[PDB]
Amino acid sequence: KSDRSIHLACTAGIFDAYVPPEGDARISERMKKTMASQVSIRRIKDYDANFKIKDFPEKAKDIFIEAHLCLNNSDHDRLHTLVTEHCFPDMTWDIKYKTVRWSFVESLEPSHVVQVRCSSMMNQGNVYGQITVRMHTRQTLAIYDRFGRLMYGQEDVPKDVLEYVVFEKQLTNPYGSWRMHTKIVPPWAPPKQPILKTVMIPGPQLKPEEEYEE
Amino acid sequence: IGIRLTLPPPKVVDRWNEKRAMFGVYDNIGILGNFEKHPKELIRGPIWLRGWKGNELQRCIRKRKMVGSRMFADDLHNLNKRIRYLYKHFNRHGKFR
Amino acid sequence: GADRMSKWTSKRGPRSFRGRKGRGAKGIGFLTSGWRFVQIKEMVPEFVVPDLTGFKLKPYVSYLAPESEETPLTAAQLFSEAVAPAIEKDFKDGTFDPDNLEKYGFEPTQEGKLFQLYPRNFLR
Amino acid sequence: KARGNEYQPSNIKRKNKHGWVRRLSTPAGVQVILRRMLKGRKSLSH
Amino acid sequence: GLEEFFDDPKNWGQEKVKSGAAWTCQQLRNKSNEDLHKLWYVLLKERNMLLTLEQEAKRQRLPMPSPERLDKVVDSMDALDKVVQEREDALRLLQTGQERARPGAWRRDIFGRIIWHKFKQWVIPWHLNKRYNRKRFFALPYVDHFLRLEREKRARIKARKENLERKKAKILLKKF
Amino acid sequence: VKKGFRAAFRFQKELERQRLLRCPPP
Amino acid sequence: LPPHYRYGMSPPGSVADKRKNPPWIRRRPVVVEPISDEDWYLFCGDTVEILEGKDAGKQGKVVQVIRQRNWVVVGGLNTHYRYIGKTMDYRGTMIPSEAPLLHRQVKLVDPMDRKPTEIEWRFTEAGERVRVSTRSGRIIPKPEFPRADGIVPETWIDGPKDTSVEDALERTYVPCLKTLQEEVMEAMGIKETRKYKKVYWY
Amino acid sequence: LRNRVTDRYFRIQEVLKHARHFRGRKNRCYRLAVRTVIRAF
Amino acid sequence: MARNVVYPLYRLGGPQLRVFRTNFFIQLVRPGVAQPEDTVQFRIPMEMTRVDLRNYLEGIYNVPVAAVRTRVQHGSNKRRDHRNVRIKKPDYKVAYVQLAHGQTFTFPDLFPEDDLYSMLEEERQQRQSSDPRRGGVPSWFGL
RNA sequence: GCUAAACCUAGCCCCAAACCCACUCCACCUUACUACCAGACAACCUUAGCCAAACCAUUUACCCAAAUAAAGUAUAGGCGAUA
RNA sequence: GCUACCUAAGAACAGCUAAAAGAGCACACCCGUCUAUGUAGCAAAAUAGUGGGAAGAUUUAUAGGUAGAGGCGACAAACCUA
RNA sequence: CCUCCGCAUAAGCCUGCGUCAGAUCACACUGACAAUUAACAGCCCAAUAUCUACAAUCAACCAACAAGUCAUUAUUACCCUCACUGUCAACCCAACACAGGCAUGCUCAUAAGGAAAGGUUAAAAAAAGUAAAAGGAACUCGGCAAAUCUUACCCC
Ligand SMILES: [Mg+2]
Ligand SMILES: [Mg+2]
Ligand SMILES: [Mg+2]
Ligand SMILES: [Mg+2]
Ligand SMILES: [Mg+2]
Ligand SMILES: [Mg+2]
Ligand SMILES: [Mg+2]
Ligand SMILES: [Mg+2]
Ligand SMILES: [Mg+2]
Ligand SMILES: [Mg+2]
Ligand SMILES: [Mg+2]
Ligand SMILES: [Mg+2]
Ligand SMILES: [Mg+2]
Ligand SMILES: [Mg+2]
Ligand SMILES: [Mg+2]
Ligand SMILES: [Mg+2]
Repeated sequence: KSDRSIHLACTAGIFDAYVPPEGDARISERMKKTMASQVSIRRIKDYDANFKIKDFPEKAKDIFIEAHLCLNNSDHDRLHTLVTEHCFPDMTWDIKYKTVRWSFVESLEPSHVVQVRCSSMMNQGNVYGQITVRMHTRQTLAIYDRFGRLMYGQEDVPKDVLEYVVFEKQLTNPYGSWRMHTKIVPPWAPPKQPILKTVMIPGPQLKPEEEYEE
Repeated sequence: IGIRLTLPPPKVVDRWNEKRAMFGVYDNIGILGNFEKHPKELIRGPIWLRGWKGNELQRCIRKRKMVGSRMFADDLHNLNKRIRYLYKHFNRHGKFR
Repeated sequence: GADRMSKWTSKRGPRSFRGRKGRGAKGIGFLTSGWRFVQIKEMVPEFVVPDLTGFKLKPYVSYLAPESEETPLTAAQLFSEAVAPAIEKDFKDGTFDPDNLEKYGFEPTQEGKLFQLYPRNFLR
Repeated sequence: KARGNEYQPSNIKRKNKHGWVRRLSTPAGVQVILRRMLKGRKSLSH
Repeated sequence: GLEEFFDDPKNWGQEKVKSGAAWTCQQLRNKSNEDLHKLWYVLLKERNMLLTLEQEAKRQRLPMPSPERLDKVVDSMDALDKVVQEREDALRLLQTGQERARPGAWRRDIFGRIIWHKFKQWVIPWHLNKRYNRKRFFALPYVDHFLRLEREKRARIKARKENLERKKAKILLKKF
Repeated sequence: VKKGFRAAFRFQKELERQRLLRCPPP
Repeated sequence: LPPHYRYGMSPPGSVADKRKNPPWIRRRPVVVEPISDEDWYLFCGDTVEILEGKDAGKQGKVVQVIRQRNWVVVGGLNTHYRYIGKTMDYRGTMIPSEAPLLHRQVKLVDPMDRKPTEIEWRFTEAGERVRVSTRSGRIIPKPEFPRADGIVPETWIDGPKDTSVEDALERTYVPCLKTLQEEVMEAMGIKETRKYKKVYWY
Repeated sequence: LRNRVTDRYFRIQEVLKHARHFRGRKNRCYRLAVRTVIRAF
Repeated sequence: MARNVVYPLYRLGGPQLRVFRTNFFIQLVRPGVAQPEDTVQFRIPMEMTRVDLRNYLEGIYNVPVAAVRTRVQHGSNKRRDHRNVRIKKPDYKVAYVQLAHGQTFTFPDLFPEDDLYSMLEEERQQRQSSDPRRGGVPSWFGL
């Protein structure tokens, strides 16, 4: 029953998710959606009155490029400054003993701030603000093995990408910053690039008394 | 294996302490002070070893005389046994008679 | 050898040893005739338990209570708050006899009393 | 015959032989208890 | 009855039973004797309930709901004992002038140590008492050497404690 | 722990020598 | 506690501390500066500035004081990263974790300049020890931390076993020259006519 | 224990380096190595 | 009756031994083995007599008591610490009190059936297991 | 590359200085750690021997009231060892 | 607390012969002749078989006594905690 | 299939195969939670004087010797109760889950209590038995051992 508690600098989820619209990639209620947004944007500017949502998208692109470049050199200290504690393990854990070679070629269309939502005050005295940003860029990726062999992707070839990246800043904290929290992958998303090796899915390992019932 | 695997902690010494810087001062107090004190009165130590050398048997005989009265029991006994052993060694054993 | 580090209880030793040692409960009578035990009521402790109907003191105190400075009661305080009014109110009236302090409370001897303070003859 | 079974325990004997009251009953036994308190033993007698 | 050994049935399994502050010694000094007697029995019944609950918590391998209740009831009755003992001590010191309730004497022993012999209660006098005259309140002359050796050991331990004190002080002044 | 510095220094130069003949430099 | 006990982040008696410091642990002692109670500037809830290491020149609120090692735990700062809930091959959730700082690594701040100051203790006209700055000269009060017991006075409603403040403070004691036994016997009306005879005390 | 030998390792290796091509425990155990190294010299 | 106090000697023809504030504290304990319906089990101090448990239960709790029996339960000295010194579990007195007037007692059931934890659970539920067809490829890069 | 190996700190030693230690409650000389009964008793005596005398038999230094010096002198002693 | 001897107050001894037994056969029980095994063993003196005794100067449980310049001994210079 | 065991008491020991949870010859270990309840046994008794020759052995007959284990009265004093303690176990003394030592009552003949073989093969040597033609002490220091069941005589 100590008076010290864990000082969490992020949350564990997404505040009122932007269900990605079907046709947003195929094609090259709005007042309420953009109403919830403006109400919240004003809350963020209550906590810091120098924010421009017209200024966020370029900052978000810079944070994206520099975070993913940390994944190339393994600069975990810069990563902890450009990405949240919720986003750190599911960006580093699967690359720990692998070599990731990522690059940013260009941006197909400019990035749009597409959703802004804010939490209530009763999160331990801390108030968070979460902004969704759509991105459509062109990136390269080549994930190598522990032994330097290719597993995924091609070295030079750029491929198109659509991601709905959700950034978060803890507004009550005096030195809070805008960092990458999660990203929404649409349920209608195109299937990803096939891997470079064959995979065997095992069937049911049956105990001797058991019988294979298909 | 009986050797350190790392370097020991560094041993920094102030050669200019007050104690080092003033070592030896007043050691000529008699010849430079009209012989009113002696450097043997400058020596600070046990009360049975101020201005006297002795060997071990002489040192043990001397301590039992000046302070054997005000002396703990086990340590007095041990002194008596030590004087007995050193008497036997110095008076009866050796190569030179 | 035997265990000389644990506590010597009445569970150890032969029959006579086990029956002659006890566990520290005080005696409530004596033994006579054919090892026959006579319990003496006055040697049995009587629990003087008061009536608790209409009592306003509960086991805990409310936290909204003012803090009070600790003051251990002294014999000086007991004299100043128990017999000093009588002595002052009898001196100002002028009837203090310096030989009869028995009326002010003084107990010359503690003998003949039921609850003697020295040597103490009463339980807690 | 076979040896080693020389301790035949008896509490009455162990308390009559090496107990506190016998120890205090002789002055030499008093010095046995004094010697053990000086050594700092946790079992001065039996 | 035994329902007073147990808690209120609505509190059973309530994972936390709130409480109140333990009785402060000054407040118990404000109350009178008879009320302190009655409060002693109220607190006694509460302590029996809390001890019953703690033993059953141990039996069922579950945490006791709030052990601070047991700690605070023990503090409350310690304060009540303190108040009543202070009142008796004040009256005894006033009336008899004796500062202890039980008689006793500073005496020597068979080992040469000076002890506070607390007196026992007897029906016959001491010269006729068998067991009392078997006990020796005097040290015969073979105890003085062990007394000197005991003093010397105490001196050897004190000198050690104080040299380490000074060694530790110099190590602190070496770091800072 | 033995007192001194010289044998420890010699042992460290011996350790540095073997590390070189183990992972030789380019 | 055993001698040369190593104080840490866990309270001395918790499960983590019982794992860290078993009954047989004998480690090298930590040398700690002897800072007295009459000269401990840091309290709990005070806003301090970290001066050393990452998070240098940064102001926060201290959430723990460990006097036995001259440690303050500033809320949210001097942070490292640790996982929690590592039960199965589940990674757990990465949380920020605060490492303690020394009293020469934190400095109190004056409530207007909001810059590191130096406080010297000085009694006031009411005798209240007060933290007086050295650059400037104002008074930094002891910050109000909730309570050690956990009882907040404003939301205190007395329960069925709590005595009312009124009854608790009702003075019933008339100071007399009789004993509780004598008074309780008179009050309850027990009658005793048999006299306690003299017992030989030795 | 004032004045202990701190370089005995280097003394043992000064003897032992001349035994590393011997066969058996005499190539590594000093008490047997010395006897065989004096003989080799 | 009381603990750790000198008792005033009684000489025949003397006053009743009265205690006013007793420091005897007992625990009602669930019986380990099956007992009759009139039996209530207590853990009492070593210096408490069955005559005094009867008087205690009939004076402070107003429980009519028909019989009291006591035994001394030994605590184990077998357990040893890290110094090979034996740790003593204590000794206590058990008492079996048989109630009066046909009364009956059964031991009741006193135990009938976090933002950090919700954060942990939400992250655990959001983290899906790795797909077998993904081969071991990191699953974050949208590429 | 296993077993291992390394480690500075607990503390300690010699001095100086300075006169050291005993009533929470309760229990404790009986079979100590035992609430509670007709007794009684009571302390004081030269150490010796190993060893040295190349055996051993008289003999063979053991703090006794601050240093030093007189002085290993006078003396003692199988006039030997030694003191 | 073993053992030697003693004190106090105890206990055990089937069946058969003859009826008188420090009598014979013979259990339990006490001892330990001879052989084999064992020899860092199950055992710092045991096991299996074979034996001596088994109403007697017997065997044995409990408490006590005598202590080292000694004790105690149906003298083996035995035994007095391997 | 064995039972030369067993079940109690005494002495000794002091939680030492009860329940739950947990590890790493084969699965009585660690921590926790429980339990042995008095009627059996222990723990006894006011004084002073005084009394107490006649065994036991089925106690009869009978014979003893070594000559034995059980008893009061008078006169004062005397109101009260069922306290306290032991009670478990696969257990003690032998450094050990030791083929040893260990009092008494019952069963001694079982209603109690237990298992000689981890699996195979079926060499030597060795251990423990069983059978053996003809002979029958020729063996050996000696009929030791074994088998029979057996005469007479020296010395001490
Ligand atoms: Mg000689
Ligand atoms: Mg010689
Ligand atoms: Mg016969
Ligand atoms: Mg016969
Ligand atoms: Mg004999
Ligand atoms: Mg002869
Ligand atoms: Mg002979
Ligand atoms: Mg009975
Ligand atoms: Mg039983
Ligand atoms: Mg069966
Ligand atoms: Mg078998
Ligand atoms: Mg086999
Ligand atoms: Mg044949
Ligand atoms: Mg023939
Ligand atoms: Mg022949
Ligand atoms: Mg034969």
